[PDB]
Amino acid sequence: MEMEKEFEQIDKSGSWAAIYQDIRHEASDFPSRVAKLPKNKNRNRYRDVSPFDHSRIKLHQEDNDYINASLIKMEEAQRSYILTQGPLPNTVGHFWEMVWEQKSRGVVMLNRVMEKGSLKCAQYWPQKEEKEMIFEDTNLKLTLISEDIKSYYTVRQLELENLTTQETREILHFHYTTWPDFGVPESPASFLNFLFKVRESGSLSPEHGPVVVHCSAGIGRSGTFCLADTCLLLMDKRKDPSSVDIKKVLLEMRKFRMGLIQTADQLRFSYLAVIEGAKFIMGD
Ligand SMILES: CO[C@H]1CN(S(C)(=O)=O)[C@@H]2CC[C@@H](OC)[C@H]1C2
Repeated sequence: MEMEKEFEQIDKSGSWAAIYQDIRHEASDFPSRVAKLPKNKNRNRYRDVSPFDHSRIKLHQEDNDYINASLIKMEEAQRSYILTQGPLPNTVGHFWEMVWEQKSRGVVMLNRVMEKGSLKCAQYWPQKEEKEMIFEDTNLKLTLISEDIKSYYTVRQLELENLTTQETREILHFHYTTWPDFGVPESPASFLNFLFKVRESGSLSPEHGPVVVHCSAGIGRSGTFCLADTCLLLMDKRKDPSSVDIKKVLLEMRKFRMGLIQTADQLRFSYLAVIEGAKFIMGD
């Protein structure tokens, strides 16, 4: 079926939970043996969220190459994304090592450091220009260059230096700051505006390594971001945009990381975002 009318048909019939459970039943199951090794317990935020072995990002290190991060490679859309958990106190150096080694331009953050009164990720970037951060375990230096605070999101320019080679690179930090502590946003308008700002920066384009996207577990809000982006790109590429099947795209993405889209409300919100976004692209 088309999307917008399949949407109204699920709303009127109140069957979002059944649609979402079907997706959960059909989703791929691949091994994640490296994630479960005892030496990696303090590298995982949640015991039930792990990268598959076949798609995990490897650190360029001979001691321990493990990080909780997955490469989502979308062949028809010609887009790739790295989805990862919010960094832990003992993985902030690994996080920036990955950004460096994978040649990423941008980092997309969809959570606040504290939500619901608890810590959801480490404070892994510097908050003042004159107070830079040094990660001694991976030999990297990180400096805040500029910060632009807007009503729904903040964009930061960062300098990452490989202290071993003295090479430097500019990284863009795109921080969506207004996702509610409970539920999903009422309108997708600010989320779509944010997606378009990431696109306009070059951070999603083939001349760079894959964008790094995270929330707390790296599957819920993060899944919503890449699902909406890929679906909109396919609608632009194809002769028949109504042939884009958001459930089929989501199942394709779940071949590369488990659990993407965590609730039926997140699934409904993803439909809403793609529907509204397809009107703004055109032609109007
Ligand atoms: C768990 O409640 C869900 C179920 N569905 S439903 C009745 O299947 O349409 C709706 C989708 C949005 C969601 O909000 C959480 C609610 C309402």
